[PDB]
Amino acid sequence: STPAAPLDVKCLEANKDYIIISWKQPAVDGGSPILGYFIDKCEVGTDSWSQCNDTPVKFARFPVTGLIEGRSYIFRVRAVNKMGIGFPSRVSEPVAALDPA
Repeated sequence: STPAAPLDVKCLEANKDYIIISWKQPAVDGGSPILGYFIDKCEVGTDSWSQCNDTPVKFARFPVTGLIEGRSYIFRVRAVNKMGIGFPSRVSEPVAALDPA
């Protein structure tokens, strides 16, 4: 009854101050509408996950902030419906918090 995991977590843009991520809605919503999404981050050296947003976001392209310039991060997304929070997506590829070019 909680939703399935979001799919295909990806990075659209990175710089040292924010990283934009997207994903795709889960194919299964648990029989209730997806109310939104939690995006978690984990520094590549670690196993410690932090929640990037306090309240779910409806949309599928989140700017992650609270980054340390030069550290690299992997991300996951959890979907929420009225029943609660589903299991996290597969983790993303690593992204460095560096300005491009």
